[PDB]
Amino acid sequence: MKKTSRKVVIVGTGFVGTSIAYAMINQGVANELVLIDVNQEKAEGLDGMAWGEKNVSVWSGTYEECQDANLVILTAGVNQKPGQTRLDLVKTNATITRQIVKEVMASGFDGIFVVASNPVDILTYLTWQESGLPASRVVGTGTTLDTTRFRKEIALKLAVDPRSVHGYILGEHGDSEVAAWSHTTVGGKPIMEYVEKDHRLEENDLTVLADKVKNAAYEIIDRKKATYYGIGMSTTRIVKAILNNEQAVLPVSAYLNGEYGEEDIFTGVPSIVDENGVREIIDLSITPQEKAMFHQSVSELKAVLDTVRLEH
Amino acid sequence: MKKTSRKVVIVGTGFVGTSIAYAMINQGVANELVLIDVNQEKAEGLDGMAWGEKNVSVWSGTYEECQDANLVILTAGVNQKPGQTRLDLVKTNATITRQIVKEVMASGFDGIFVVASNPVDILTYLTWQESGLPASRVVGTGTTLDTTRFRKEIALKLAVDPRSVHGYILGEHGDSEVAAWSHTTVGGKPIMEYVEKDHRLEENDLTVLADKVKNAAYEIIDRKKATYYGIGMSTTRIVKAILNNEQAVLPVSAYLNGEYGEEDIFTGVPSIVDENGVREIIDLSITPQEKAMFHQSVSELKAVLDTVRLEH
Amino acid sequence: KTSRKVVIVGTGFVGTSIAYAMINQGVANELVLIDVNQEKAEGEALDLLDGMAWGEKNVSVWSGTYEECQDANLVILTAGVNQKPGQTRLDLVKTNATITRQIVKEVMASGFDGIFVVASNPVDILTYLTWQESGLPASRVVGTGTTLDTTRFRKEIALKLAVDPRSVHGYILGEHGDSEVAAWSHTTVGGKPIMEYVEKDHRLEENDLTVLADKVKNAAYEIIDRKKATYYGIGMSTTRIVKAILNNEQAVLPVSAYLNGEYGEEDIFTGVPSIVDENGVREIIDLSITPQEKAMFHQSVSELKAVLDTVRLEHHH
Amino acid sequence: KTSRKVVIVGTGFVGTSIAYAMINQGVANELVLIDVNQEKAEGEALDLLDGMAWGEKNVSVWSGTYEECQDANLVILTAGVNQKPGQTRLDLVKTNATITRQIVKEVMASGFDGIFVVASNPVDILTYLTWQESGLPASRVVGTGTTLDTTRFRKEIALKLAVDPRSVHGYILGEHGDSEVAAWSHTTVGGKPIMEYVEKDHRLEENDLTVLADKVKNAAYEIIDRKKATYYGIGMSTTRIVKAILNNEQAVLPVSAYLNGEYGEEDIFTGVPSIVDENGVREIIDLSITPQEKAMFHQSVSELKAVLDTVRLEHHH
Repeated sequence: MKKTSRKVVIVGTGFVGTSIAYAMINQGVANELVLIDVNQEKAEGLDGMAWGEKNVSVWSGTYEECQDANLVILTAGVNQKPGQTRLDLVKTNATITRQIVKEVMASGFDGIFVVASNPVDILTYLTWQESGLPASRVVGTGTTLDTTRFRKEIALKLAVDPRSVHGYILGEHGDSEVAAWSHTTVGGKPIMEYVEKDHRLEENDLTVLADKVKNAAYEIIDRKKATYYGIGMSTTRIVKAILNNEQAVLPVSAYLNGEYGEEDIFTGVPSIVDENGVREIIDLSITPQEKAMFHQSVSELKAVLDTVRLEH
Repeated sequence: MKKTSRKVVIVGTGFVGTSIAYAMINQGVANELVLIDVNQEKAEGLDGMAWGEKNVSVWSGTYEECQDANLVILTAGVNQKPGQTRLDLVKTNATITRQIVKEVMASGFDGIFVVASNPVDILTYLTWQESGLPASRVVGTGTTLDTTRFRKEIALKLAVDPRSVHGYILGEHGDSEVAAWSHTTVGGKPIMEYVEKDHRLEENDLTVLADKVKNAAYEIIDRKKATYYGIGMSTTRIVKAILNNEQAVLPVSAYLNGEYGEEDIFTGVPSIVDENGVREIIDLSITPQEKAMFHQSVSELKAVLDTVRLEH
Repeated sequence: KTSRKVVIVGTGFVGTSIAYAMINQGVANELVLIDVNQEKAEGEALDLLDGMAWGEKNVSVWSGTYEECQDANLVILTAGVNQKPGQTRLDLVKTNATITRQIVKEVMASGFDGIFVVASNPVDILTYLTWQESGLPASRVVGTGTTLDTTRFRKEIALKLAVDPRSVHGYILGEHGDSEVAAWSHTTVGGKPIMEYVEKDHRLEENDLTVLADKVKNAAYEIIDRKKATYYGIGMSTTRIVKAILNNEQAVLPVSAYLNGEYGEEDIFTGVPSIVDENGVREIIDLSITPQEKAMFHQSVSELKAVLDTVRLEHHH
Repeated sequence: KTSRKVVIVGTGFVGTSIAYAMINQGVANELVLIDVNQEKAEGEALDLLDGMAWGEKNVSVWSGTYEECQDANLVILTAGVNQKPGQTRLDLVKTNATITRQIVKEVMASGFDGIFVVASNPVDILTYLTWQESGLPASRVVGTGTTLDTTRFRKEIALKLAVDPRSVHGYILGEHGDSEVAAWSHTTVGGKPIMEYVEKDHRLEENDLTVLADKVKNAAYEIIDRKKATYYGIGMSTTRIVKAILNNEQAVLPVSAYLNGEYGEEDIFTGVPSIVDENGVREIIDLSITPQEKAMFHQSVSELKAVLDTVRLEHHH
């Protein structure tokens, strides 16, 4: 019989993997959902999957399950312990992810990678070089979440449905991300026109918005009370676009080859996502100032990446 | 790279096939939706799928597409023209459908059949004989449509949400169909109690209800002004349960082997539908009176089937 | 209380398809269908029953009289002869203007105090007359405008660039038809101005836009198939607007809105991006279109006012 | 106007999870969250923003004061100490009765005249007190009852027989917890009495039922995972009921309804299949359960009344 199932494997069953799994189940995006428990090196944390509405068979397994899997979601990695340095955390999660990817490939997997573990841009690159798969088949969550927040906040300030707002947060989601105001529109109207022609908006309004999203990239507190809904939703959004061949434009972590003036790196940029992963990148002609900040962001990205990238 | 896509082929591009296709596109049930146009053996003679909200590639092709297709929907057949006898109409469509199934199988197809053509039960059986596939892989629409009307009508009479109503129309949808009141409940309450205990409903109320559905199986007219929405929705419902492996209970045309006291024929009975088609039939202990009417319906079914069933 | 009552006036093709789409999406709790003498009823009763039976939401549907408009939150005007392609047939306008005014008189006399949504054609004209006859605030009389054409506009652009329609943003402005304006200067794909695709990346030529715009215009009056009426066409577009209103969505829709200066024009209803919420049109988004587009827009409006002048009332209600 | 305003009192775990589900399903137009001194706030503000940001419907959310209850259509009571598995515990009931009365007193003082949905525990008792304190008709005070347990009930039955939950119809009756009654006599799978699967087809025995009912009973109080709160648990159940009301659904839900003779009991709110619409509980479907089940049901009610007697008001408002 000609079979019609989409198999997704979630490596890492901690807070993130758990949240992603629930969102997957809730949206019935995949028919087969396999959860691989990594260890005490996850996001900390069986029957908790039996409540799905639109029936999806979820079970626990091993890396062997990655053979026939279409997409594997990486969510493993630990949190920064008091004392440990940021660089030591990057190194830690870099060796965890690499090991996981090594085993995933061992099984014979030949699908698509969706990286959700942090630092996303770096782990996505390590995933790429470790799996040897084509760049377009290794997809990081990029600034999908930050962008969704960006749009909602703008929507809230101008009392409009977020769906009428189009814009992006570019780069690595953190203090270096770039609010691309030049290509942010509301009802088709450039946001800068709200400040440089209508004056219904001030310059400080944009900065406050960009900062709300900017330093929101670190607001979670005790983690046991957090829902991880944002990460679950954004990751599920990407999986869905891949599995349904949506050709959707998402600011996922994509490999650049000149677009935005950068190259040989994965980072948040508007990209068309389909059955085959990232088809191409949309290169927006952002302003010199935005390009400058984008440069700053990729520069810092590469510096940290150099501390863990493989030699071949 | 593992591919995640469901391919459905709709043979017959007349009113029915067109309506099913539109419901399919609208619900994004399949990703690849191929349309094989027969001839003047459909219902009224490419440029109309330019609205698919949820990206779905639709195109017209030959019986070739059936090779890698997962499910094929049969909708071809002509309507009774003035003068022609009912029997001659049955022979006409039996020959058409049979020729179609022969083609579809010659391409190397090995998926699942969903018969929407009328007479449904007969054609479902012919499809089974010609294709040579297992009975569980040939699925007729049975009394799915009638049952949905049946429940809505009951819901309207009692002022409740139809989702709270469970019951079925059994057999062949026509004047012989059987309204199984014995196993019809509202909010879990047997419909007979509203009559034989609360006296909030009388016998005539059921008969009128059963007759509205009964006389609805022949309540179509203009054709070009009809929407064929019911048929589109019914067929799409079945295709959806199959592709999504819902294990849903639908009164599709299933092959009986003793249940209900009948055998060797396909007729409307509540059945569990999954990715493999019909897994089993729920055999309800209907009352002697209901079983008697069912017998009558199956009896007439076989008499007409004998005039077209493949011999030896 | 939780009142979500919608009345549809006219049970012909347009009226019924709007009903099918409303039922399918379950936007209202109550859907009253009013059969008028100025419109011949179409579509079997069975197709109405199947819509309700297969509708995910349980909505109350029934045939009634104008009395139902008294406590209705929204009334949809659909009666009228179908406007066919070509130059504007003036008698068809006069016929529909007459039908529209009579119907609106009946509606107001029932004590209705909600919002009007006009789906009849010529839409812009009938919206203006509905406003004059009803005496209601302009923000509470909403025409379907260029909503349908804009949806088609984005879909075609999407197909051409092989991208998801949700990533395309742009609008068709003015009176939907041969004089409509494709605002290319404010159409983007994933944030990228459609014009860059031609004035830089050179992936599209000027002729690619023209072919696209014509595809949209050469269908602004096409009669939708009944087997598709539930999923596409005037029915869907009207339901989109009714939905934005009933859910206080604040959606940006190119409905027929009353202008008072934006786009360089005043005192007319025509297609322009507008924020639609529970009180109707809250405000109009005034895009800085190019002189060329604006000129094409001015012409569309001139054509509109010339025709409007033949049926406009001298005494408002 | 299209008024769909809901107020949630208490921003603790229960309150917030109900908010997440409400926002996710976009059931309400306006969602007000009231932080009271009787309940400690929990959950990040960021998680509220993501909920709204990823919610398909654009709902206006905001933290407010009791005065927001004046024009509210529905108020959800959620404040109270979590009831842990085991023997009731009178001090918890008394603490929450007190908390509930004070809150209900504040809500009525704002001029509220809508419907109350109680999701605090012990639900049946707090629903009875809410009815007493508010002075509203019993049909307008709705407890969440055994809805969650019923959903669980059907889900476990489905998994066991490898069928889709929607094909299963049945209910858990009475007070949800160790004394709830699984009404097997009126539980069907595709229309087939679950009992036949035992007393005929031998597809499973008496012990399969016991194992299944306990599974449901052994989680009737468990604290839901925050990462799942938006999709399952009290949040979803409460939202299901709120949805049935706002949409005048006429759904059959086992909410805490006021009995007046059905099931042989009177003057108490408890879990029973009830038709829920825009005016609250329209009527109770009185199932002809078996003497054995009714007996179990009688015991559950007796327990309820015994504990209710320790906190019931002597003067009805």
